Amino acid sequence: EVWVVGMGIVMSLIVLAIVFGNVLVITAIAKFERLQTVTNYFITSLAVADLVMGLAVVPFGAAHILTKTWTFGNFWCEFWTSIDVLCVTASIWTLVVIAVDRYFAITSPFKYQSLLTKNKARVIILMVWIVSGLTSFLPIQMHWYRAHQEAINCYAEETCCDFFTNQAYAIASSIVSFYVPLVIMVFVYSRVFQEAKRQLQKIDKSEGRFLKEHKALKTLGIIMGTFTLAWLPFFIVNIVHVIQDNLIRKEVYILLNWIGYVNSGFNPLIYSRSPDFRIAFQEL
Amino acid sequence: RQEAEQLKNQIRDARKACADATLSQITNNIDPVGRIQMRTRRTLRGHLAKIYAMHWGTDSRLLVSASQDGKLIIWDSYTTNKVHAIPLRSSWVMTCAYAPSGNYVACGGLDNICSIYNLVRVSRELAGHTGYLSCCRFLDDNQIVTSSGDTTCALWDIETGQQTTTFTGHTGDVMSLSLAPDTRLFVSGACDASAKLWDVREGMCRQTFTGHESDINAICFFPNGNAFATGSDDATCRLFDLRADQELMTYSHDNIICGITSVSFSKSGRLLLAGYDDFNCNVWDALKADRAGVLAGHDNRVSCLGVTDDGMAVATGSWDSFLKIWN
Amino acid sequence: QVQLQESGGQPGGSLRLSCAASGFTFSNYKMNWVRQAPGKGLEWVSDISQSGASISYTGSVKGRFTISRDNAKNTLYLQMNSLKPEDTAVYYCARCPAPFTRDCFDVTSTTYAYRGQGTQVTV
Amino acid sequence: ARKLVEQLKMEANIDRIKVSKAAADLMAYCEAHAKEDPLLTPVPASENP
Amino acid sequence: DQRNEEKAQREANKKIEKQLQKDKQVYRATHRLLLLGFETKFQVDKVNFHMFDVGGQRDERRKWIQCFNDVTAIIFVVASNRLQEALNLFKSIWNNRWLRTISVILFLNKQDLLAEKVLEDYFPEFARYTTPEDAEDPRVTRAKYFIRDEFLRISTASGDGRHYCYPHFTNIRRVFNDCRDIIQRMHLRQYELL
Ligand SMILES: CC(C)NC[C@H](O)c1ccc(O)c(O)c1
Repeated sequence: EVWVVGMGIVMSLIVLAIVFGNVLVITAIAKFERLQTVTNYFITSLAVADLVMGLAVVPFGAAHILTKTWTFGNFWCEFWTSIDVLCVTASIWTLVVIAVDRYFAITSPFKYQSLLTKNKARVIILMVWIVSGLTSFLPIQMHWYRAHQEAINCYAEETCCDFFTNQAYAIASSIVSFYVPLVIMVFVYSRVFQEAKRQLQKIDKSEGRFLKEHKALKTLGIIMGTFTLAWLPFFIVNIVHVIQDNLIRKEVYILLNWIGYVNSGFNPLIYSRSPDFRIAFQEL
Repeated sequence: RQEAEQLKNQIRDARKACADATLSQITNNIDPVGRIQMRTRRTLRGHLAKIYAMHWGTDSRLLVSASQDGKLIIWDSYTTNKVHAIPLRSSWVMTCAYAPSGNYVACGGLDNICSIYNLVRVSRELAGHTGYLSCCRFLDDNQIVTSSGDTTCALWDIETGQQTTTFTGHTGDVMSLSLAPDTRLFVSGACDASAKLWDVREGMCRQTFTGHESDINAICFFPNGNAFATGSDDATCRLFDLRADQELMTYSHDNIICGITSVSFSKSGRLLLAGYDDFNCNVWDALKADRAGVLAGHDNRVSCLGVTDDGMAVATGSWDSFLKIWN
Repeated sequence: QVQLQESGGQPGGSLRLSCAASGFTFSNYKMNWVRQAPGKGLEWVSDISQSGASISYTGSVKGRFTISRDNAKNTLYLQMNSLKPEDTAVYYCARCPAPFTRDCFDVTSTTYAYRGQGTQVTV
Repeated sequence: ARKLVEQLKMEANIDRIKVSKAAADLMAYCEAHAKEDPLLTPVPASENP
Repeated sequence: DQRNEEKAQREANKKIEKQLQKDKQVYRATHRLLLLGFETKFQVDKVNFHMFDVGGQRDERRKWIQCFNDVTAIIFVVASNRLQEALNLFKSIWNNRWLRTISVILFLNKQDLLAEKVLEDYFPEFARYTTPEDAEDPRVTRAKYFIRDEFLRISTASGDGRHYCYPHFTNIRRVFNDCRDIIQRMHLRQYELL
């Protein structure tokens, strides 16, 4: 009554917080032609994999919890579930390939400007958007996940559009989704922060007489710490709901997986910290 | 010593005696042409480093660009393609040149040597200077009026490699020059705040104009043959004469601080372009300093500029490897 | 044109050197004195910023002299308090070749000539 | 020094015309050729490559 | 005709842009230097150093020194009142407008020349000098570490995180281990990480 009436604006703020902030990464990269370096094509895949979510997942995810009935019917909930995995397995894997782009620039500094060009920056976004499609359109459309107590009572009958994974789809895809991006993006930010606390120890040997390390641990907490907080419990529940049932609670798979849909709301505020973006935004 | 301190006062009395009026007072005339603007009709993205100088061709199509990456790309302002791409011996070039017959391109910079190409291979390496070169122009297909930084404008002959006339004596580094439409006399701005017009026939100075406070970067010439404008490092573009020997106007605003980098006139002489250093290039009207367009664009510099032989479309260079064509 | 005239003139006395600046604006030029003892090349002596802030010196003429530009009469003054017998030099008033900058390449040889001689100071 | 003193005499034996007549030719050139100024006069789109 | 003329240049437009992109992977892997006070090319563990020089140009450097604003490191070789006329050079390279984001490397000269002539200060703040440590004699390390302190006295007043001075005391491995530090500290200041 009034509880769903308050959610009708706050959950409809998330759809407007995306498209008012993730068009300033589309209409300020394909226009100015100065910041169109090789390392701003990866971020373009962070506002195209973002706009799939904010225009085809996040608004349609509001009507599933407002009217409590999927109006689109079947042959769309096998696709809206298949377009939601594609907008999550690519919005996380791109955060890896931005970080491995950073780790190779610092921990191999002579062989980055001459061995990574714009002719192989559409190969390493194609190879990411084909891995994020391999776990979104191949199993969730050929029905490799349909496994059964209530997984055959509503998943194929009528107007029960939800997520009922099998005993191996929520384990062998939730490793490629999150826990492989948490071995790569922890090994990257422990061989990059080991450098950023070495140059701050070699500057202050020949200069430091004419802690200040809260510059390094501020942009390693709004980059590494906002990603293992908004998408960590939402991909620790998905492995529990299949392996056990003691954490069902009816609103810790919906209102706790929704905190991952606001991780994409801050990605145009975090990876736009280059000074070329800060000047290009005031003209719009 | 003191015997030459009174001969200069005979000139300053005579050059002020001929000052009857000003251009700013006798131009109570028709109104300025309002705010004009030009959009980038092309973009010649081929280079790898900063474009230090270009030169629009005499064919009104085939411009030649010269960048610090070692490339000398003979472009095409019609189909955007590249007719040639000539490599260089030394990586730096500071000027390029285009023959009026369209069959020669000269280019050479900080390596003290004016090389001669024929549109791919070298033809004659006219060495002999002891400084960097700054501007090269063609008179005919066997004679060039080169500048230098060794206080000496020269005049080589491509046949047998000899210096015919050394226009010596400027007490400072010489910068970009120009050429008259009659092709018998040429000015030379330099790093002494003195645009000194020479004479190709005799081989010495004919006048000496001083109206600047800092060193002179680049210079142009009027499209009839009785004037020339000059831009310097103090955000000013003074317009001198040749029959009155005094500057007439000073094109300067209050807010501009950055120094001029290249100057070239239009076909009718009414519009004096000026490539500034604060990432844009203004369009000064030559009869009243109206500044009739900001003409934005590039994001590193405006390093050189050039207008066609028919006055169709200018080509402002840059320092981020992008030429742009403005019509 | 750019006329830089100079004026002014027993070890241990005092001396005051005055100049002029006719032709350019004086409010935005980083003027500095440069002296040369005969037999040797040019050295550095002093400096004056665009308002009177960064009054630098050289090594040996540190603390003794005192220099301040006027910026109202197109003049700078080099008050030479407690002179030395190692100051037998001609004092050229140099100039900063660009308005609104913080760099100066005005130390080197004879590549500038359109300037007054500068008075000879001997001890 | 000894060569600059002879050089200004070669610049002093030259006549000159006053500014009101020497700038009256630049006004006559910036006005008569206004019909052939493709940057000052906007050419039609049928001939503007 | 109007069908072979477009193919007359498109066979040359696409035989050149397939050559420049095979030369772009050579210019991007050549590291330009400048031995400020004739080119040379050396390599150290498969990276190309395009070390320039200025030896023939005259002693008035304000228009061929803004032609070196894409160079990654200006090797400012200096000697140990010759210092004061060679410090306003370094004072002007730092505060310049186009050489602003160019991290200078500084090579002080042969240390035995400062060790033979001490067994002459030309500065007022040399007597009251508290010497640092980690040198070898205290009568020599009090003198060698003064111009190494004086040159760094300007380098921190306008450092701004972009360009630092990297002083040595004399060899290509000592520039290779410092030109790597320029590339790492350039990529770190844009990440808002340094
Ligand atoms: C509940 C549906 C609409 N979303 C599932 C969740 O967004 C998800 C994302 C990535 C996965 O690998 C996954 O198994 C599940």
